[PDB]
Amino acid sequence: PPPGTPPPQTKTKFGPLADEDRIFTNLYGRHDWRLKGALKRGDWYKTKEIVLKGADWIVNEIKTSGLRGRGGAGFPSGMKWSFMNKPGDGRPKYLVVNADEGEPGTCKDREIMRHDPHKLVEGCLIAGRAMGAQAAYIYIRGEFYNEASNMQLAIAEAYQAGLIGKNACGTGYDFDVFMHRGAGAYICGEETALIESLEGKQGKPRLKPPFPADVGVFGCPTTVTNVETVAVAPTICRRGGVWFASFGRTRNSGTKLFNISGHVNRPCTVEEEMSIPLKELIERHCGGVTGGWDNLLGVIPGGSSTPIIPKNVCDDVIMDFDGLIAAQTSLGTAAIIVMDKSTDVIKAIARLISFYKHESCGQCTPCREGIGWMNKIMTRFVKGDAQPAEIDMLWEISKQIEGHTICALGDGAAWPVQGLIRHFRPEIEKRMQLHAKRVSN
Amino acid sequence: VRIHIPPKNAMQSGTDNVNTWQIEFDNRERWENPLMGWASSGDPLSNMNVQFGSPEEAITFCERNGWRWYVDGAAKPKKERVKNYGINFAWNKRTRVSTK
Amino acid sequence: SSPSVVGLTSNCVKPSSGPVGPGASATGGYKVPEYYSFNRFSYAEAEVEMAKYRCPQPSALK
Amino acid sequence: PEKIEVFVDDIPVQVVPGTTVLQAAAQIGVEIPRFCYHERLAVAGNCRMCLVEVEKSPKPVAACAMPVMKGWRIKTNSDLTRKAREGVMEFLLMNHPLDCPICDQGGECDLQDQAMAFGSDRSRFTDINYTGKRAVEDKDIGPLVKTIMTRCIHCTRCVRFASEIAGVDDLGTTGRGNDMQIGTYVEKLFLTELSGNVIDLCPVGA
Amino acid sequence: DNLFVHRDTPEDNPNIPFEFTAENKKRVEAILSIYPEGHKRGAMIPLLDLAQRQYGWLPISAMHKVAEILQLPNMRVYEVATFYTMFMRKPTGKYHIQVCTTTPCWLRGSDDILETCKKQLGIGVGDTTKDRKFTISEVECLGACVNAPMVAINDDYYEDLTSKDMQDILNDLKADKISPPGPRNGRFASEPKGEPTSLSEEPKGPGFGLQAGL
Ligand SMILES: Cc1cc2nc3c(=O)[nH]c(=O)nc-3n(C[C@H](O)[C@H](O)[C@H](O)COP(=O)(O)O)c2cc1C
Ligand code: SF4
Ligand code: SF4
Ligand code: SF4
Ligand code: FES
Ligand code: FES
Ligand code: NA
Repeated sequence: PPPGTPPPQTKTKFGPLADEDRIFTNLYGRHDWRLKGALKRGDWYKTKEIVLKGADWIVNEIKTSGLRGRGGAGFPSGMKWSFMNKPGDGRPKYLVVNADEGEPGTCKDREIMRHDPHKLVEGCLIAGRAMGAQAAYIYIRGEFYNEASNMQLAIAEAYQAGLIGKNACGTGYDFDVFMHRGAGAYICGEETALIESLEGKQGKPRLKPPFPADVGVFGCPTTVTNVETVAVAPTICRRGGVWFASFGRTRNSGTKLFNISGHVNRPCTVEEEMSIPLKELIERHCGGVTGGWDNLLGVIPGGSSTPIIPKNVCDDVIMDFDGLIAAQTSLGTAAIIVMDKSTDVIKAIARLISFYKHESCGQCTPCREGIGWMNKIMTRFVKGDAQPAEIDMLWEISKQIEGHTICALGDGAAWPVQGLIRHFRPEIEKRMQLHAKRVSN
Repeated sequence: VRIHIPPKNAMQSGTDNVNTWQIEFDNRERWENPLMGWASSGDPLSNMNVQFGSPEEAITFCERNGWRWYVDGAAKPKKERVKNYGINFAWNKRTRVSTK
Repeated sequence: SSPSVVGLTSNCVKPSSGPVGPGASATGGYKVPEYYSFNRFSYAEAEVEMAKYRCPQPSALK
Repeated sequence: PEKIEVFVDDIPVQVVPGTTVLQAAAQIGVEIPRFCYHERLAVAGNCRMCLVEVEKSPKPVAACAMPVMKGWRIKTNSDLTRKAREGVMEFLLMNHPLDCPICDQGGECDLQDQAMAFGSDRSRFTDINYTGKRAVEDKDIGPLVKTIMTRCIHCTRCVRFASEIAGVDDLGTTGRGNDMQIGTYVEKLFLTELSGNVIDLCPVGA
Repeated sequence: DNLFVHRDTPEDNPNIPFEFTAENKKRVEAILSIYPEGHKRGAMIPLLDLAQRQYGWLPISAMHKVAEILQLPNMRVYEVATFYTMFMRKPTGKYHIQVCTTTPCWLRGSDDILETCKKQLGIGVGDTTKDRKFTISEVECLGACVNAPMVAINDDYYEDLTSKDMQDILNDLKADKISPPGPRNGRFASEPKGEPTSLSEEPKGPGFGLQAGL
């Protein structure tokens, strides 16, 4: 079989995720996160030997792994790491790890940087050789200050142990890792917008093409990759790509982090096999919805920029890329936001629309001020001060913003309203109808 | 008589109003009107304007009516311009934009 | 020891002051005192340390 | 190099590789609407008015910035392209300040002319009666250029010109979202022998 | 009420003097030596951030100093300093209370925390106190959604707050006495409260389940 052929899945249940199969063994910070602690977990083990296999060998493992990006787009990593492997230029090459964690409801990236920073630094090297990058930049939120220092502490340890820098891991490969604390801006988690911030410009997303693999930071080839993607990169090499392909459905291999926030009894972050049924997830680690499963009103599968799904759909959903697309919704960042029945769904969504309005970079016309329109519309819906015909208009405005913007933030801001109108339209109409009686009477 | 293409409006980007050749006569005298101060003139042809498809037709029309004519140089077709986007983000070249 | 931590100027506790934060401790259930024990200039101070180990780096100049 | 073949509205064209869709359609004689693209300024994709359909593609592609690829069938006057332009006009004209009678650009305004040619005739902006439109403070740029920033459509022609042609780098963009504004942060004079040319680039009366 | 236009004020005018301390000056050299030789304006965000930490908030006289370091037009700094949100261009004081208010912090009772903060300090959102010690200010999402509701104070994350435990913090801070940060609801960090469910088994250790092909 060609190198890019993950083994077909052959399981019919994806629920356990045995403990030894967990990737991030120090997720809850129950052990020493230092180099001695991580070494006892084998984080920097055989890193020389993996690197000297060859970049081409490393990539074919990743395609065999069938690892799709955890950042939120989900584009297969294998190809993504192969575009930058083309030897066409004599310019430097960079690997920008996107540690931004802007999307609401998502805390997973914070875990990987407090208690396993060395796993990320380790992953930079293996990915670094695959791309052949001269150095790697870690872009971290401005608000994550302590995590940045914590991450900085791990990097300094790596340098003194000889793992990175000149003769990284004794491979003869020269690699330097840098941290770049970007200031507070949700938009900076976008590939091209991230590249612009590192250049020191305002930080507005660029157009594609040219893609980052051609011009990136400082106009040089780059590969912007999320931390979870990188942090899993070495453990794929150690434990085989085929092993990872064992989990998850046929085209949706791999384990995933699920930040289950919202009205749940025991909100937490838990690594779990992807393609697990959602019900089995909520009632296995988080102790169920507050008022039992019957009080569920719908969840947001991927944090904001994911259409809500009502209770009935949740009965049989599969937490997976393909599985959720069937439900007219996208997995996104895997963050779940449960919502009890005693929740003003209109006011919940209206918050997210206000969130995007506060985060649009303003560069391109639809999202600059098209979102400003929906924010005004949704505010009046919350009060019920609107005519029922406005519902179809609000549906209409969303179609105009989708696909006409530069970055995917605009597409993100349109999905929540489409999910709202498509499932809870009767509730919106009732709010208006009440507003008619109280104001008229 | 001046055969010419009407000049494009610098304050706009549309062009379909310069897709013709034209004739406009000399710009003879005007003066303030003694009573109300309007503009006055004794120049009937000064008001005039006709459209054509090419200067050859325009010259042909002018000769057939005895007018004296002279043609403004036809604007040469604009040279090709590259207008690439990626060069705005260049590694060692000066084309790199400091704004966005 | 070769793997020395960032200089204690960048670590608040310098290095132990009993349990800190929500219960994080050296030998407690949550073994990461560093996260809760950084100076307000910790990140910047660390940068001065790593200059020694960071190798030369490219130039776009002419 | 060798001319690439591309069809705009099903009419074959020959273009050197790297040509933009907007330029390729110019050869036929088709003028796609534009606000941010200017022929003598760096390419930007802010306005999204130049959006155009391409056969078998997931979404519209900005004509000004898309480099033509062989075999494409661009569709300028299609239903999808028409809807795209209508959407953006309906979007650009929300917060424009309703000043045409007192605006110098009137009768010479790109936002007017392109609204007639492509935009819709109605206005769906019901929210005039609840929260009103946006209004932005004015700027004192100097004795030559009057400035009414509430009419700006953020095309960034002014910013690109002053940075690229005049090379002054005193004008720029501040803020984000709707509260974005173009102009000096601290009141200054935009002093340059070429200062006048800004007045011609700004397609609206800002 | 934040404005993206600078107006002359006694607290904020360019004629105010500002300079990097001798300690901080050595950090600038470290920062500038991190980006390629020809592209050093990527240090602008680190430098601007390093400026306000030395000053609490970011005056215009600071903005020029950064430009002088990088040899840029003054406005290229203004654009960047005005885009990102945590650059406080007006005086903030000492404590800048960062209260998340978006979903799911809103779902887990965030409005109460915001209300109590205003009442206890008697100020409005996005505003400072007379002594310039507190400055309540809503924020959008601090990425601690799991441990919601949560508040942040100038670097820290006080997660799992309520009306009671929050006023404990304000009572401490008003007393000038440091307080413990981190989650308040008997959870160390992002763990499911109570008995654990995963990772209870020991980490296997190095070399387990290797490819055996190196
Ligand atoms: C508005 C916006 C914000 C984004 N924020 C993040 C983020 O915070 N972290 C992340 O990993 N990807 C984020 N992305 C997705 C990135 O564009 C990109 O898909 C990802 O970083 C690439 O790495 P991946 O292969 O792991 O997905 C964002 C995209 C958009 C449009
Ligand atoms: S969609 Fe919004 S955030 Fe993205 S480029 Fe356009 S204006 Fe900026
Ligand atoms: S710039 Fe605006 S106000 Fe002025 S003429 Fe054009 S549309 Fe009317
Ligand atoms: S002021 Fe005029 S030229 Fe400048 S961005 Fe606004 S509309 Fe465009
Ligand atoms: S002309 Fe293409 S986006 Fe403006
Ligand atoms: S919603 Fe409050 S930290 Fe994310
Ligand atoms: Na103008």
